[PDB]
Amino acid sequence: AITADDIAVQYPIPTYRFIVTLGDEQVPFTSASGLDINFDTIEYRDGTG
Amino acid sequence: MSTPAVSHRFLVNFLFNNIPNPFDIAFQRISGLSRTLEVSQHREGGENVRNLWLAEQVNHGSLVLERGVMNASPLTLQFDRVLRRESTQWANVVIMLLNELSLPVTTWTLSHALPVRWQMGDLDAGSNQVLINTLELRYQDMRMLGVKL
Repeated sequence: AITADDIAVQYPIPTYRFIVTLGDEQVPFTSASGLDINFDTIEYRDGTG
Repeated sequence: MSTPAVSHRFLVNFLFNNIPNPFDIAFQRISGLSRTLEVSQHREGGENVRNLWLAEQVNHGSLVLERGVMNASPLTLQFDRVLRRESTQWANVVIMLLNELSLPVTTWTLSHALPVRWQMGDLDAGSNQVLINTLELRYQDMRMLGVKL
């Protein structure tokens, strides 16, 4: 007994159903990848540790 | 033909007059001994096709030594005295390569070497290296010996 209104809140989301709005229109695509958020890194060491 | 000499085994012996015992110190990076004769070119009047080189004066190089910062030896205590100007003693240095067994194949035998320069390595927070200090001597004469001249 899980009553699929609970699946819409608790279970994860699959990748195969997606829409891509590109500007003022929707275009049907097959794949979509590369939407990362990547940072650089700054360091500093001194002689005391 | 006999095999040439590689350059990663070497002993150095020092003999000062302050210090009663001759001591032997391991180094990392003995630089290399040069010996130039210092000719000069003369130009003759009617001769335009040959050259004329006239011998003058033999110039010797310098003995640059490198080793890590280790415990105080009788040589780093001796550069400390000369560079504080408490003594001006100089030493007879014997440098020799070793073959596979133990045997000295070439010997370089410097005379009246004077400590003239100390140079400390860099202190860096990300470095991963041994603190190497650089020592440098000026000698008067040089006389190479051995069977592999």
